[PDB]
Amino acid sequence: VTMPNNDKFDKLYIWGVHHPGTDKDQTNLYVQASGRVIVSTKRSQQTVIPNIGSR
Amino acid sequence: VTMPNNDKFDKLYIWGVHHPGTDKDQTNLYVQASGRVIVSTKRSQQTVIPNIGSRPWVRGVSSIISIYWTIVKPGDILLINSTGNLIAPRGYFKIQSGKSSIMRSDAHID
Amino acid sequence: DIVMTQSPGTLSLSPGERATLSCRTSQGVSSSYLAWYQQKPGQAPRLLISGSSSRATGIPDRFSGSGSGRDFTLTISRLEPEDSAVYYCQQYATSPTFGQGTRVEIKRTVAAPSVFIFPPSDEQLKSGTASVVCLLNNFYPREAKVQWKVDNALQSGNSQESVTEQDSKDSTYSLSSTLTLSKADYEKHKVYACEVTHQGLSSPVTKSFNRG
Amino acid sequence: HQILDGKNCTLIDALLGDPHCDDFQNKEWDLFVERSTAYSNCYPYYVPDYATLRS
Ligand SMILES: *[C@@H]1O[C@H](CO)[C@@H](O[C@@H]2O[C@H](CO)[C@@H](O[C@H]3O[C@H](CO[C@H]4O[C@H](CO)[C@@H](O)[C@H](O)[C@@H]4O)[C@@H](O)[C@H](O[C@H]4O[C@H](CO)[C@@H](O)[C@H](O)[C@@H]4O[C@H]4O[C@H](CO)[C@@H](O)[C@H](O)[C@@H]4O)[C@@H]3O)[C@H](O)[C@H]2NC(C)=O)[C@H](O)[C@H]1NC(C)=O
Ligand SMILES: *[C@@H]1O[C@H](CO)[C@@H](O[C@@H]2O[C@H](CO)[C@@H](O[C@@H]3O[C@H](CO[C@H]4O[C@H](CO)[C@@H](O)[C@H](O)[C@@H]4O)[C@@H](O)[C@H](O[C@H]4O[C@H](CO)[C@@H](O)[C@H](O)[C@@H]4O)[C@@H]3O)[C@H](O)[C@H]2NC(C)=O)[C@H](O)[C@H]1NC(C)=O
Ligand SMILES: *[C@@H]1O[C@H](CO)[C@@H](O[C@@H]2O[C@H](CO)[C@@H](O[C@@H]3O[C@H](CO)[C@@H](O)[C@H](O[C@H]4O[C@H](CO)[C@@H](O)[C@H](O)[C@@H]4O)[C@@H]3O)[C@H](O)[C@H]2NC(C)=O)[C@H](O)[C@H]1NC(C)=O
Repeated sequence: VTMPNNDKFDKLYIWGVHHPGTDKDQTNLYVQASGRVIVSTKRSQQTVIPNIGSR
Repeated sequence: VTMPNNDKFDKLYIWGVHHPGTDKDQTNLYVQASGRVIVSTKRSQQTVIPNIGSRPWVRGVSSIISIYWTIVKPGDILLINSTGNLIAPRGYFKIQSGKSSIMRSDAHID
Repeated sequence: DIVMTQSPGTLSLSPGERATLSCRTSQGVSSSYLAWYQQKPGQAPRLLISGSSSRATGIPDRFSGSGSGRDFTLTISRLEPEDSAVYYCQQYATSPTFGQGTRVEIKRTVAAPSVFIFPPSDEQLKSGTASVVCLLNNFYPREAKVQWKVDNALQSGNSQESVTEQDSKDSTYSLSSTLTLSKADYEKHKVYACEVTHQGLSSPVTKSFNRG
Repeated sequence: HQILDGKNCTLIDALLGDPHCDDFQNKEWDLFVERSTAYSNCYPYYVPDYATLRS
């Protein structure tokens, strides 16, 4: 998904990544196994790998 | 494993993660293939993925250990989930702050 | 703070015509967070449109919503005399803000005022006040001139008035003019007249009463 | 100067949208005041670069 900034000001996007306690929790909420989150702009780059484990 | 801080002071846990030179080295020491180390508290979060590959030769070894530290507050709990490659802590350093420092010098102490 | 600017301020169209209303926003607003309202004089706002083009329950299909970013539109395909109201846009992407409003007038075949005049009651006169009333009834357009004459002498600075809003069924207006004199001043004179000038009048109309 | 009493919310809880901080949605301040009494009451989270974000 993209979200273009066509306003006269800077936008601040707050987001996150969920890390499950177990592997069962992973697949129940997100069928697919631990995968990646990539949030990119023309200045930045933010890759996050989810790490499953008991917290 | 957890280790709860029920003392009146902060605990300093020094630990690390071992990164093998080869994949054979990985499975010999830790059956399982490269997996994760997760060291968590109620304030912090520390995930480490082991990365296997040939390192600089140091005294017989072409591998390396990454060193990490954690502070556990009173009422907080050290919690370690590890699937392998963990260089575990044996306990904690009592950590404080004060008229204490460090200096680099070759001056003779007299 | 998202500012909503509506265009035009006032819109006047006859029945059967299409009305187009515009809304300009200070920030880009997602089209899924914008609404349109109708407010008929004295009523609460009626939700017409939500989600920019989604029609609310109980709204006629002649009401159409459009737009994106900062440019939004309300279209009324087939005007009725019932559509005489103020229209508002609202954004709800942040804490709700609304426009200044667009006043829509429905046009009507020029109608002359049915003119009436009323003297002060004896009951009122007993208080020391003598208010005199003139009614211009069911006319179009709203523009109308009312002149008060006391013994054929134009008064001024004593005559207050108000006008009802356009009727939602027959699109006409009505006007109440009140000449307020004192009892004592009322009793110095005997002829009281109300002169009305209007578009539906080929010449001015005068109503009056005598005494005293 | 316009004071905003953070009360039982931290600036980051107010940001993220912790349920007991709904009163802070879309608010402004010349000075935001954090109280020691403040707490969190939502999903467990970690803000790497917390201090930077708060600032
Ligand atoms: C990825 O890429 C790098 C670079 O190409 C490569 O790194 C190389 O790794 C190998 C093995 O891991 C290592 O091999 C020798 O390491 C010792 C150092 O050799 C150096 O010696 C000098 C320092 O003293 C130095 O100036 C030189 O320039 C030279 O580099 C060397 O002593 C070793 O030899 C002993 O060990 C082997 C077994 O491993 C025996 O077969 C030898 O006979 C010898 O053992 C003898 O001596 C010991 C005591 O020293 C004794 O206990 C024993 O019983 C016997 O008597 C190694 O031959 C290279 O040095 C290293 N190169 C660099 C530049 O770092 C990686 O291996 C690559 N990865 C893969 C998978 O290929
Ligand atoms: C910010 O956070 C603080 C701390 O969490 C809140 O302070 C507490 O708020 C709760 C909810 O309003 C209060 O609960 C009320 O407690 C009264 C006393 O009961 C206990 O109170 C304290 C706290 O548990 C104990 O230490 C004490 O020993 C008592 O056992 C009750 O009388 C209240 O009962 C009724 O209150 C109203 C009706 O009046 C309704 O909510 C209910 O009908 C309820 O039955 C209630 O249980 C609590 O007392 C507060 N703490 C203290 C120390 O007073 C703040 O409210 C919160 N928000 C701010 C500050 O804006
Ligand atoms: C974090 O800590 C928890 C503490 O319990 C730890 O949970 C353990 O996870 C392992 C890994 O999933 C569980 O072991 C599994 O149990 C059964 C039989 O042992 C099987 O489902 C698994 O075997 C797989 O192995 C095959 C070889 O590849 C696979 O191909 C196949 O899919 C099999 O399913 C596996 O052995 C273990 O049961 C739990 N422990 C408890 C008490 O439930 C968790 O692993 C830790 N996180 C880490 C290490 O990253």
